[PDB]
Amino acid sequence: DLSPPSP
Amino acid sequence: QYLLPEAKAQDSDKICVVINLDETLVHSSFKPVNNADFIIPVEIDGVVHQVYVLKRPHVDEFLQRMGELFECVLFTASLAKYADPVADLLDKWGAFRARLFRESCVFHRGNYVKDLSRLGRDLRRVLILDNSPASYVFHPDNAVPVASWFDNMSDTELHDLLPFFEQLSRVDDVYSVLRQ
Ligand SMILES: [Mg+2]
Repeated sequence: DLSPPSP
Repeated sequence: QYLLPEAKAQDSDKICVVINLDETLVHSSFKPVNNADFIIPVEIDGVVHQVYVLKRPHVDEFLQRMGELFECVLFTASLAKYADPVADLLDKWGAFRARLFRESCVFHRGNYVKDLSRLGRDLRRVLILDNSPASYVFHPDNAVPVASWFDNMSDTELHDLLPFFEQLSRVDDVYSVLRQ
């Protein structure tokens, strides 16, 4: 979830 | 206004490469990881938590050579509060000439998209290296796929991709290789 696809 | 300033004179003739961070160059989680490469304290809703960072194999050979071959740009959908410390520790040679975070992405149909049209660079001389094909939906002919990495220490993709980037760094128009 650090670089997430979507918030 | 474009995402990047004008390229410095030592970068101007080089091809631009936007490079992803998470699952491309490193993998992190909040779940404690023994023998981590870096631990970064990251405040979330006012509580600091430790983020455990693993370096993908060969990433130093990769960044160090990439910074010679290209105008490299870090481009991630994570926040700078996490990315800047990671990048400070990874980029031992000044490979990344600029850093672009979540606020620089485009949100498109549930996905954060790195819209390459906003960098301010001739797209014939722009590449994107990203593990998430959704990140480059608008510029698929600009992309060098790379598999998402988590902890497989046998992985060699960054190593294996270099001779191909060696070719790409010398062409006039990346689409002559990637077909567009
Ligand atoms: Mg990624």
